[PDB]
This record gives sequence, C-alpha cells and structure tokens, in this order.
Amino acid sequence: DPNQYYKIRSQAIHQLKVNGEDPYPHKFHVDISLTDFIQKYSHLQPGDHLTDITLKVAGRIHAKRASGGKLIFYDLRGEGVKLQVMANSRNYKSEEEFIHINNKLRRGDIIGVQGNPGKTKKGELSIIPYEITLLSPCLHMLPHLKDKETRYRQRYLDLILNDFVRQKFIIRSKIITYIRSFLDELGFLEIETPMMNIIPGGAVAKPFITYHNELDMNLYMRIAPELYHKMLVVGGIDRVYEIGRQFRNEGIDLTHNPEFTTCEFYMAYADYHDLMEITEKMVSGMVKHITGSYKVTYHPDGPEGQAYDVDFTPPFRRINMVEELEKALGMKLPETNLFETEETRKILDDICVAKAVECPPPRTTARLLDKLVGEFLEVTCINPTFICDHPQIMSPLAKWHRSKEGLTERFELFVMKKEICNAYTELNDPMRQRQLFEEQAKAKAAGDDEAMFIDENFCTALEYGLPPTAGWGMGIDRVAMFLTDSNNIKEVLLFPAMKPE
Amino acid sequence: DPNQYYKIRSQAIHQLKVNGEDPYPHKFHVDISLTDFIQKYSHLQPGDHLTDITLKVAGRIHAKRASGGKLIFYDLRGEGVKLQVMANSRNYKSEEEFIHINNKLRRGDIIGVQGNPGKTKKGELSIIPYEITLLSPCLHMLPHLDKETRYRQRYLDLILNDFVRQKFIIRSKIITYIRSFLDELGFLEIETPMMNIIPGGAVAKPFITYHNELDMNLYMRIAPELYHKMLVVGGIDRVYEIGRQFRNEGIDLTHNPEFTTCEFYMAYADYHDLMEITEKMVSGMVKHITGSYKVTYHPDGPEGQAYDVDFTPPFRRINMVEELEKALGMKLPETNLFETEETRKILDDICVAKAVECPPPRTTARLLDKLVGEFLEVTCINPTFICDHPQIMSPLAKWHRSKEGLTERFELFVMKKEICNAYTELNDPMRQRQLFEEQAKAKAAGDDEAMFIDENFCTALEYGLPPTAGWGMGIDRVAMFLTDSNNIKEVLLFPAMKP
Amino acid sequence: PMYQVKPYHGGGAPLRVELPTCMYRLPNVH
Ligand SMILES: CP(=O)(O)OC[C@H]1O[C@@H](n2cnc3c(N)ncnc32)[C@H](O)[C@@H]1O
Ligand SMILES: N[C@@H](CCCC[NH3+])C(=O)O
Ligand SMILES: N[C@@H](CCCC[NH3+])C(=O)O
Ligand SMILES: [Mg+2]
Ligand SMILES: [Mg+2]
Repeated sequence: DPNQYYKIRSQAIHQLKVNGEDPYPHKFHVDISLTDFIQKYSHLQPGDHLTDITLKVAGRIHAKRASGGKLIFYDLRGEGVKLQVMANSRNYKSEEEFIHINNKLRRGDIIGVQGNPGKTKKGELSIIPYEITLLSPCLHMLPHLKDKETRYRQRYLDLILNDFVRQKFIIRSKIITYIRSFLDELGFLEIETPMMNIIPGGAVAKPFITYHNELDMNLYMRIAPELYHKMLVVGGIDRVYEIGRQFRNEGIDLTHNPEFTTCEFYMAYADYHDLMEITEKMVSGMVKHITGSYKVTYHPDGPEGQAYDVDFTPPFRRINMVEELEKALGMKLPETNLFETEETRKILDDICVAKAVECPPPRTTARLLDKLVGEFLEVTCINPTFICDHPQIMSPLAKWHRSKEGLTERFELFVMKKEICNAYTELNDPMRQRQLFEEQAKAKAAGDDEAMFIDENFCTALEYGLPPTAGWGMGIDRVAMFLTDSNNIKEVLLFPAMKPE
Repeated sequence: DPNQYYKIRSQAIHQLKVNGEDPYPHKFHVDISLTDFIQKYSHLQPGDHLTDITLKVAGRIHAKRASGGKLIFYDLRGEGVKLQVMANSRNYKSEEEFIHINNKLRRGDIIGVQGNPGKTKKGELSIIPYEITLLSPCLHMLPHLDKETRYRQRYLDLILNDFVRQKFIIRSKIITYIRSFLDELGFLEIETPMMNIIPGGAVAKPFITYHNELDMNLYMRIAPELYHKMLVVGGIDRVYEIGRQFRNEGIDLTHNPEFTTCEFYMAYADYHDLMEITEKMVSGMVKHITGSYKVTYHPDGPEGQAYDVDFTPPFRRINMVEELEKALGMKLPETNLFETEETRKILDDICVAKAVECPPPRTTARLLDKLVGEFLEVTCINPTFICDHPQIMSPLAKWHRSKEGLTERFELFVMKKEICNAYTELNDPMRQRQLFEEQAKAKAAGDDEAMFIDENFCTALEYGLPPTAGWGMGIDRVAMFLTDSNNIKEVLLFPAMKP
Repeated sequence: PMYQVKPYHGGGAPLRVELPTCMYRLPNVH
C-alpha cells in the first residue's frame, strides 16, 4: 500500500510535468511566517474575515478534510505551529481552479497560500485562500500519531511529526550560544586547532586512523584539543576556547557516539579554584537562563522510571576523591604517586574483588581507582557536585597538588551520576611532564591501548615557559541531555551514528 | 651555543627545585591587565611614583638591562602591549632579595610583579616592584626581532611577531560576525556528522577511516550540504553550520587538508535572494572589521604591488557562458547542447587552440572548469558573481527557470579566488536521482571526481523539500583577504606541514 | 527581502550572561 501509494503519486506528479503544471516551482514569495501570522491575527473574533488583507504563507499539509463539495480544510504546519487553511469555493480564484487544486493536493505536500486572515465560528484562526500553489509534493504516505530506530535513521520524519524534537535542538543551540557569550565576555579568543594530528593527545581514548595520500602518512583524528591550546598560551594568547568535534573509535551506548562536541578553554594565571567558581557561575547561569530556574526535572531511566529534580543553585557541593572514597569503603587506601607500583595496585585489586567492583584488563592502579570512584562516589552525585584532588596516577597532564602529596589540582563536575566537566591547574613543568609521558608509554606497552603517546613537540613548547594556567573541558552533548530530559545521547544528535540496517 | 644555553639554564632550574625555591609556582594573583595598567596610568607626569597604589601584573620578559648596581629594567610583554619594570633596590622588599631575584631571571621568563605605578624622568610608564616572582622559566634562548619555523613552532611566532595575534583576532571576528548575522535572521545553528558512510555535497577526494566495533569504513565529510537539506525537509526552515571539512588532496597557497566553511540553507529563497544576502553579509563584515568597504591587498606578497579591493555593494555579475564567449571571441554551442559529445569536442578543441591544459579525463565539466579559470576568474579582482553554470558541472543545483541546460548557481570570486558557492537547491527527487545515476555511471567508468549516489538523500527528497536556496563560504579564504595574507598558512594556527 | 523570522534567542533583548564578580574595596582610613 505505501509502495503502491508512492508509485501512483510519482506517476501523478510526472503527469503534472508533462502537462506543464510545474509541481516544483522555483520561487514563491512568502510575506509572513506562520508564527507571525498567528501573533498578528489571534485577536480576531469568531466569524471574522479580513477581506482587505491578503498575505502569502507556506508550510506542510498535515491533514486534509473535505466538508461537502465546496469546502476543504487543510492543517498547515511550520515553525512548530499550525494554521488552518479554510478553502471555500466561493472565495477561491475560480470554482474550476478550486476543484483542480484540491484534486491535486495530498497530505504531506508543501504548499503556498495566498489569502485573507479569518476565524471560523468555532473560533479557529484561519487563512481563507484566493490561491493555493503546490510547491513540493510528498510522494510517500506521511506517517501519523514513533519507533526509535526510524526516528534516528530518518530524522526529517521525526522532525515533521514530533514537535518536541525540534525543541531539543533549539535548547542544544542555546547552550552553545550561551557558552560563547560567557567566554567572549571574559576576553577569551575563540580558536580552531587541527582535527588531524600525527600524535593524538590530551585525553585517554582509542583514536580513528586515516591516511593522507600526498604526504604518504597516517594521521589520527583528534581526541582532544588540549595540547594545542596550551601551546597557544605559551605563545601569549592568555585566554582561548574551542567548541568543536572530538572522535573516539569505541562502542556506541546511551552516553557514547563516535563523534561528539566539547568546549575546552585555557586561562593563564588561573588555578583550579578559580575555575570552580567560573564553572558554578557558567553552569548555574546557563540552566536558569535556558530553563527559567535552577531546578530541572530529569528521568535517569527514561519515562518508564522515576524522575528527580536536579538543583543547580550554587555553590555546588565539593568532595575530595580519596578521603570520600575512604569513608565509603570504610577503610584507608594505600598512597599512590606518579609511578605504578605493584604493592599498591594489588591492594586496590583486592578491594575491588571484595566489593564486587568489576574492572576489565588491564587492572592498572588508575583504572581500579576509576571503577571504585564510579561505584562509591559518582553514584551520590545527583545535584552538581565537584569531585576534587584526583591522584596524579589518574591525571598525567594535571599539576601536582600544592599541599597534598601524590594528588593533583583537578576536579570533575558530576550531575545525575555523570561527568559533564573535567578541569585542572595545568602541568607546566616540562621535566615532570616528560616523566609522566614516559609512564604513559610504559603502560601502553603493558596492555593499556587508551594510554597517551609521548609528545616531544609539546614538551619542547613547555620548555619555552607556559605561564601558570588552568584549563577546562565540558561535554556539550551530556549537558544537552540533562537540559532536554534525554537519557539517550541519540536524542541530542541530529544524525546519530547507527549500525547498518 | 643555544644548546649550551639550554643545558646551563636547565641545570639552574633543577637546582632551584632542589633548593625549595619552587620555579613553577601554582598561583600568582594578577590584579590588572597590562592593557588596563597602561590606560589607567598613562596620564602620569615624568618622575611620578604612586607609592600608595600597589598592583600585581604578569607577562614575559623580552629584555633585561642593568643600570649601575642597584637598578634593572625589564621589558615585560603580554596582550600585545609592553610595560617597563623599573626595579631599584631602594623600593624592593630587601636588598638581599633584590640581588637574588635579578640573578635568577633571564630573557623569556614569565614573571609576576607586585609594585607601584610610576614614570621615569624620561617619561616611560613603569611599575616599580616591591617583589618579582619567577612564574615559569624559559629554558631556551628566545629569538629576537624561515616561514617553516613560524608554522612549526607557532608559539614562537606569536611571542615574536605582534601582527600574528592580530590575524587570529580578525579570523575570530569574521566567524562571530557571521553567526550574529545569521542568528539575527532567524537561522538555527546546527551540527551534522563529520563521519559519513557516503561523503557528498562537493567534488573532493575523501579521507577514509575504519570504525572497529562497526567493522566498516567511514569517510570524513567533504561538506554538510545533504544533511542540511534533510533538516529543511524536516521543517527547520533556516539552518547554518560553521565547521571543518576534509579533503585528501594537495597543499598550496589556498588549500589545507582541513578547512572551515559556513553553509546555510534558507527555505522559500532562490539564488537571487542569496546574492543580495551575500552582498549585505560580505560588505557589512568588511566594513565592521576594517572600518571601510575598501581593503588593501598584495596578491604577490609585500615584494609586489598592492591594490585596494572594493567591497561596496552591488557586486559585479557575469554569466559564465556569455562572458566566456566574449573572452574567447567566439560563439559557443547553445546551452541546451551542453550534454552532447559534439559540445565536448568543441571545448576540447578550444582548450588545445588556446593552450589551456586539461589533464585526463577531458570531460565537458573539466574542460569548462579550465576555460573558466583561465578566462573569467582572472578578471574577478573586486568581488564578482559568476552566475548560471551549466547543469553538467552542478549536479545538486536546480535547473535555470529560463535558460535550458544552465542552473541557478553563483560563485563569488575575490582577487581571482572563489570564496562562496550557492544555488537554488534541486528539490525534484526524480531529476536529482537521474543526475546521481549519471555521476555513478561516470564513476564506474573511471572518473574519480564523480559523486557517489546517496539513496537516503534521494529518499528524503521524496518526502518534499520546499523550494530552498543554499550557500557555502570558505572562511579561511575570507580571513586571508581581510588579513592581507596570500598564503593560507597565515590564517591557520597550526597548518599541515610536510614532516 | 526575505520574510521576517524571529531569532531563536526570542528577539526581546540581547543575551546578557551572568559573569563572575568581585566584592569592591574601600580604602584604609589610616
Ligand atoms: C576551488 P573549487 O575547485 O571550486 O573547489 C570548491 C571547494 O573548495 C572548498 N574549499 C573552500 N576553502 C578551501 C580551502 N582553504 N582549502 C581547500 N578547499 C577549500 C569548498 O568547500 C568547495 O567545496
Ligand atoms: N582534555 C580534557 C579536558 C580538559 C582538561 C583540563 N586541561 C578531557 O578530554 O577530559
Ligand atoms: N556544498 C557546497 C556549498 C553549498 C552549495 C549550495 N548548496 C560546496 O562544497 O561548495
Ligand atoms: Mg572522567
Ligand atoms: Mg567552484
């Protein structure tokens, strides 16, 4: 039937071309948007007909209803709103042309309408047409009153049928525009740095690899812009930021897509204490600006589960990672430092076994700590919560803590048990940075395929003097999920990556 | 000797760590920017010393000059400005500490300075320190006063060359201006995939990459065009995206493998509407950023002559086929014959007669492109619209409503280079599928420039794309003309380099 | 000229983000 629908409609549209009726006209001159039409003429009384006002509007037919032989109603949609077209034979250009256009049009067609504002006796705001023009026919049966995979594989159908979908992508745009205004107003320079690198850096991830033909070399898609940004701060650009795409060659799940958007910024002469204050101000201000208040309802398990109000009222709660983990475990942890050491790693491995906390190989100190933090601390972070002072073994680019041996000046911001920001006072001692890179190179050979490569170019830049600096990254897609009440990242990506069908 | 310098300074910094002197301190509390300091206190008279005001500033030492045993001047730089530090022992926290810090500091070091505004007898604005703190030593000898080093070590270029920062400020202003212009017109800023199963929307050789969990190759995008049009089918009438595109091709003065474009799509517009919007956007951008419609440009670099490029609207328009007939001095075939082998052979003969080179394949689209580059693009000094391209070179553009065989397309050229490409969008799915099938037949026959057919995109058109016009701009090339750069490496922070 | 469409920011007033702030100081009377 839908296959039969398409064949018959394709044949009808082809016959319009043969007959010279031009079903894809080049230009229709719209006078006013549907949203403006509604705002201008909502004041009309029932039964009103403004015969002195002629306007041209356009949109998509979502319904067609005949009422006898001389009256047809079209439900015209656009911009997330709707306008009834009340087509009366007596008000049309001619009775013959009225019959002809109505027999041509179908639900789904894009049409242009020239006519007068009016309101039916039932109170429905309408345009009463003198002329309707087919602008682009719909050859398929448009669906009605869906399934998640089809919504993501044909996002244009999702946008046509589901008004809530457009609203999620408006919110996503408002988040990004808000962040640019905040950072621009603080004197940051928006920059663009390479997305293809000889050596990926700045994060822990498996990269995409590609080949450049003229230069005959493999290149990697970036996992983070962080090292380029720090080289620009060495160059004397004190405040920089970039909102752009990053790439991870891994699996797909509710919070993971192969390409995703982050904002990173770097601020000379700041430390991570300064960045916590800036983060609280930016995030709370953004939530209130976009949603109207600091409190946001969220369904962590989707509409079939319980919802919770998430409170963004500042200041945010702060916890220190190791001391809070020791309270949640009921026991003290062995101290860590820059070097992996088997005695400490075995103690943490034993703790994970006794607590039934899984950790896939390699069971390195940093990975075992990360799993323990996920099980015992991240689960308590419902309202925005800073988790602070990560061990150096987890943080190869973060500066050592100025008063806590073996820790770093780092924080992560968690909301509804998920990371949305990662930041730290930047490591700017080249000798120490080279030493941490050497530790990452060992752990890569031992089985950690996410461990960082040594970047001697970046270490050389540090030798010219990076000022004391703090940097920051935010996962834009995760923030969009929380502000749109989505628990699936596919809801906030226009064209999410999908397994082949 | 630079190697000796680095060995000696590295050992000295390692000694400071051993002695507990903390050469990379965690936090220095900057009070005021160097720029604000200069604005606030330039009014001082020579010899003034505001002993009641103390302020903290920071920056990089570019010069160090002793004057007797108790006075040292540091040239402190940052934010594109400079401030003299006039360190006399009489004002320093103590004479023993004054000797110690001055013996520690070297040109290139990042320092924090706490002190008072003042002006020397010779009238130089200065900060008179109570205390100076080493914040980050420079282990190498800082250079003073080829192009490869500037591009391979961009941070050194930024430290040494004040003009470089200004080029990237201008580049950012261009992008921010465009977003403001389109946001004000009701456009929605969107993000569409950079990794595609089928690259499309342009003629380009793509990068290919493997996704492991999906066990399939993906291509880096060459343009976002087809996704934007699907969003217009979805009912988002005005969309734009400023983002990166990728081309697996060669590098030259106007090409880099990754580059930035702005594309936008506007329902119920045609390409006449887009010419007016382009004129308003481009002329307004030039005036807002430079203060006038006229910009000086050196096409051959500073060694050559300069020309004022005039962006005052309206821009000149020329029609590709009619103007080519004038430039060649000969009638070309009627435009409804542009698909025939007879027309291809005529263009092939003309290229031979005029010594216009065209490497194989010698297709009509490629011979036309070479003729247009030789005879039309070179006349486009001021911004110039080249219009009404043949369909055979524009497979996604709508047929011209009155000129058979042409399309409703324009390209904007400035100083002989393309900066925009735009058209009334082809929205008839049967005709679009027919043009894709011709592309796929040419691709299978050996024409690598032909597009892949995109079935999902053609299916989307079957649901009804409203009449629409779309547009793309090469942001890097615009930044080149607004920074008087004739090499794209000047407007990319980290240009791709042969290793 | 193309028909008017209001900006997605609403069109009322330009966005004025809340920024970090610093408590002012009064001078030492001594
Ligand atoms: C000259 P032409 O044969 O007509 O190709 C037009 C294409 O060049 C793209 N493009 C734009 N700027 C570029 C830059 N800097 N480096 C490399 N490519 C750039 C632009 O998206 C358009 O698709
Ligand atoms: N590159 C970091 C974000 C910035 C961290 C502070 N330099 C990440 O991928 O999480
Ligand atoms: N995708 C085009 C620009 C937009 C053309 C109009 N739909 C290009 O790469 O040049
Ligand atoms: Mg994390
Ligand atoms: Mg071109």
